[PDB]
Amino acid sequence: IVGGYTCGANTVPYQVSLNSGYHFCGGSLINSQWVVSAAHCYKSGIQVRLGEDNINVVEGNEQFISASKSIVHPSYNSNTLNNDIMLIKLKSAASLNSRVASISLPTSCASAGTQCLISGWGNTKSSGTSYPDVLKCLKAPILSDSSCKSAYPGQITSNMFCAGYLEGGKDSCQGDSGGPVVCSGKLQGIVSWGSGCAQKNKPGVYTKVCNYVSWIKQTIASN
Ligand SMILES: O[C@@H]1[C@@H](O)[C@@H](O)OC[C@H]1O
Ligand SMILES: [Ca+2]
Repeated sequence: IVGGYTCGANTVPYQVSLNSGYHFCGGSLINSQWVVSAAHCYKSGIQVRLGEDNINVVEGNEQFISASKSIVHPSYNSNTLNNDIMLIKLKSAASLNSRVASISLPTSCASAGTQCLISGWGNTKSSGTSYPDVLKCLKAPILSDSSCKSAYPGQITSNMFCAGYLEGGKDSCQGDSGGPVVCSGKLQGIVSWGSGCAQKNKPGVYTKVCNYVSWIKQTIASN
């Protein structure tokens, strides 16, 4: 997270860290045994880490559960990052309390101008490299379909929405991939891609989760 703040320990109780010996992506717990992430965050040997604040320190609220099954969306195009969504199932359910909680899926798509919360353990420098150990947060408005397509001509699909700041300085970044974009208590976006981080006229592009609620429900209902 570039240009954000320190969320606070377990102040985002649905955020997840995907560990393969090291934090490489984030996630969002949508129920006690399913995590939503980004398809480009796929790999074998994913251990899901819940209750995390400091990902290099065991503080005493973590839950380490290995994944049992990964499901990358049937239509995920790596080359355009269209349908950049995957489901991860936990080998055992999570113990749901105040610091490990699921996030509600959306019933309708969120609107441009709506203010969302973007969190992750990703890079904090737009021109540099520094990774945080504690969770970082950002509050960002969803940008209008027109300004999104103007910043990325020929790339933005109906399965993507831009959110952030066109003046540059505040964005999500490498390492926050697969993390939540929560608007009005719902999961509306997934950290997907973008040109650099926090650059002028190059905002963050996020997977439009409202377009995938039916897939998530019928996939969860059969696996
Ligand atoms: O984002 C672009 C994608 O849409 C495609 O064109 O492949 C190259 C990328 O720069
Ligand atoms: Ca920890």
